[PDB]
Amino acid sequence: MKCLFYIAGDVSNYSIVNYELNGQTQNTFFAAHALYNLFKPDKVIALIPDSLVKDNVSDEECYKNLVINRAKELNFAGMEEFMNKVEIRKIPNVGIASAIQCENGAPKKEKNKEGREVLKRLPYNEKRSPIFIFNAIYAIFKDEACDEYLVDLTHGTNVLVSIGMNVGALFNAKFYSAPVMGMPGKDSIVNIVELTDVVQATNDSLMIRSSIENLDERYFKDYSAKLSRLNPTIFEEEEKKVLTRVKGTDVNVVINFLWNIRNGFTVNAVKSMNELKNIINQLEEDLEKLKSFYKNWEEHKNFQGETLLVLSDLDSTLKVKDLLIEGNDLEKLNYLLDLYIKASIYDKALSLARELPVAICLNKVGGGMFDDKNEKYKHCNEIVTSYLRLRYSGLMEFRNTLMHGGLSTDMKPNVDKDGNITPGKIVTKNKIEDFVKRELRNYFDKIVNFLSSA
Amino acid sequence: MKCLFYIAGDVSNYSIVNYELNGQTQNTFFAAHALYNLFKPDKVIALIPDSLVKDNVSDEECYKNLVINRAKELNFAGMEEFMNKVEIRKIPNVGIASAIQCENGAPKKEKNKEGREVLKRLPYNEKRSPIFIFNAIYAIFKDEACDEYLVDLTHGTNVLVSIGMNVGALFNAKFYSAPVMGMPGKDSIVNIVELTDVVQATNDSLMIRSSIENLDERYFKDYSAKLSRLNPTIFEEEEKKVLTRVKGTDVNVVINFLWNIRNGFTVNAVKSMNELKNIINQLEEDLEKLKSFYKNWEEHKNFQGETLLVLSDLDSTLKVKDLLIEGNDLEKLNYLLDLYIKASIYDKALSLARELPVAICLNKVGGGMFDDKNEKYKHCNEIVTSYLRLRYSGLMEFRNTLMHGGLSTDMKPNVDKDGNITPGKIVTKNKIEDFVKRELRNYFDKIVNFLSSA
RNA sequence: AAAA
Repeated sequence: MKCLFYIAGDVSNYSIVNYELNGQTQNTFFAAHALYNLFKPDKVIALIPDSLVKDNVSDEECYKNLVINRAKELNFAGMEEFMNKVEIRKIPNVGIASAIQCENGAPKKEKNKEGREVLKRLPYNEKRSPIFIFNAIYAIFKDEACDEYLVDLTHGTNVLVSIGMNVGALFNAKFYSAPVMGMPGKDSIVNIVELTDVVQATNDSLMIRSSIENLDERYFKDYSAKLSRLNPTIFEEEEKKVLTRVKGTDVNVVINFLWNIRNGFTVNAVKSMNELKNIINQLEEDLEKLKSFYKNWEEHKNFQGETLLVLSDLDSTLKVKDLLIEGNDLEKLNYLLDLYIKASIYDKALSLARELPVAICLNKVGGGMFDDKNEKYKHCNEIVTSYLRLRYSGLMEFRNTLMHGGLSTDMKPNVDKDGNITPGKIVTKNKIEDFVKRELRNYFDKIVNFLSSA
Repeated sequence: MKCLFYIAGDVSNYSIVNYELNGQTQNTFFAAHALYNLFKPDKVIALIPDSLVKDNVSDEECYKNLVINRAKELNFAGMEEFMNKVEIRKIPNVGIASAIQCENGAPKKEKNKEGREVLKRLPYNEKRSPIFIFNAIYAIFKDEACDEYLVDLTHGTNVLVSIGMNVGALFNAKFYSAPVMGMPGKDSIVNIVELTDVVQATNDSLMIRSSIENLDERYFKDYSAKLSRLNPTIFEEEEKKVLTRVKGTDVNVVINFLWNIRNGFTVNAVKSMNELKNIINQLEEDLEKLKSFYKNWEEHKNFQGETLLVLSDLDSTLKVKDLLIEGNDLEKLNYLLDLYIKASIYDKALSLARELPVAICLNKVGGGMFDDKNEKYKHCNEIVTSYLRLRYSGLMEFRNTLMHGGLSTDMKPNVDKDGNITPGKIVTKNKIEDFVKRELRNYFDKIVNFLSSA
């Protein structure tokens, strides 16, 4: 069900500290145990790098005894029922380190220089690839099977913690880390910091960036709820005014813009362009002020506790500026044609290349409505349709196939007695790709060049 | 252009140690300096937490003097060409970390034996949000205006390092980390591990997962090249036997499956389903064996250096198993309709809902071809078209609108003398979403229920 | 704050 994963470090350098989270204190010498008592996950998994403990039979059993040895030192009540419950799973490491030479699952001892000390087998040298370490931790997470993943990033090497964070990200883990000062001591009430929001904020930004790149709103993570809930407890004059502007950013108009583009509502997408231009012009202003605020963060201490205003979400939204152009609605539609081409939306690109010359034609004749009852449209459409069938036979063929899809007269499939269908034509993946990406612009530009003379 | 970023720690417990990267060798007391003369970047940014030091005038100048104070104790032999060109930028922190006092241009300190002990500030308490820290670091990265980002995750608090890693990810940074593992005692040759590949492998998996989720091949990160260029020099009989299978996984058939689905080649997508079923049935077998290999990684040390085989890339690909179903091509197309609905591909869902009942009808009559010359098709199409226009007027309307898009008779826009277009029907995002997500399946099931009696 |  709920599993706590933690990467192990050298316990001989641990002291009793009073870890804190929301006021619910936990007195221990390692953060993993504190988080166990707080969250109380059903399964606890500690990853121990081969860099640490080493023995003749079981390194996992030596680590279990190493922790109870530092529980017998400093006189701690726990580690008997706890370490018995913990599932110890060994992981690979890289670089040079010092391991411990245990006798028989019990770490050994030998007095060197000052007095009794663990005889560390100082040389350990292994060259491993971080993705080998990644694959080792991944397999543990995957086959472990949990409904809720909890990852402790407090203890362990910076290499293993970063690797563990990226594994956890693929299992929708909650991340925790409890950083402390160099040997604090008694009554050290250090805070456990949750990092879940930070890993989500970066995933959200990469998704927002790709959403504008591939003209898809399904990838745009809507931060409407975050901004609407955002409120300054204490606001210090013009740190209240700029937040008012940010809270009022129409992120819904951006999502709708991407929806219309994706779904082929080309006239609506283009009509929204000037509104969007004013949305991101304000967003540019807001972000410069917010950037300046966080660059001189010492003066805007009021934002120190805020979790709803994330700079990357807003900065990633500024990319939508690339989807915008200045000019008449025909020039805006012409730009959109190029956008569909780059984004590999073959269907929408071909339909726009077919219909835009009719509108171009209509404009030349003084205007009209896309309706069969309109004489100007009737003749304008007849001209572009017949000119396309006369010269650009390929354009018109790809258009109708993409428009009607597989189950259609355009593809001529055959349905049998058994309920099985055999395609009637070949789906030319690279020919469609090639035509749109290499000739649709050159062809369109020639069609519109001809229709200018009209 | 190329610029290095590092987060700072207490220079107090730092010893002069040699480093290693691509065979390069460099001796210093902190990894950031080693990486500086290894790569030689145009700018170097020193991110210093507010818990690190505290001066009456400039905390950045005290850190600048703190590092030269530690350089003096033993032979630093440097900082006359690295201490000039480094931009010190203060960052916020969290917790009860103990700060260290500063006065004008000096860090003070007192003897109290052991030579001259560090003047610990002793108590500091700040409760900040990790996204506030994230926004602070983001603003620094964003406004630094760099072409190539390089991030050092060796030094600093585990909270600040993980936060820095997620910021770096949004700037396409290369990540490096060199942990010590114990008492160095000079030299030791601590190795700097690059983590770029690990952060990319997880981003790639999230993209692969979303690609299957939204039926889009543009998001699927192709790992064919990795797989082909993968061959360990020494390989066991059981290792080779299963790696041979992995190297032969037809990831191209999965990408093509997603291409046909996105572009509406529904018959072809459905025909590929059985082939795909075998592709994933083997990939499951290989994943169980590889998972077992990485779970018992101590026996398969041949993989210890491999960077091409990423478990997450293959495991994420297994999600395509959800896109598959058993049954005749009509039953497979029926399932695909539900897939288009869940994926919010309104155009493809409505065209399939319109054409699938014609095929259903054709099957009942013993089969036929989707062609106007076929009598069975002619009548079958006439029946579903008239039944849809009779009972499901809405379905037929949304279908043609989405099929022809904005510039069409289906939307009736009006073109001006000025070249500006005013939409005709302005059909909303919600009316379309609600209809297909809430009614399309119930309506389709009733259409097919009726056509069974045929 | 290079196995808090």
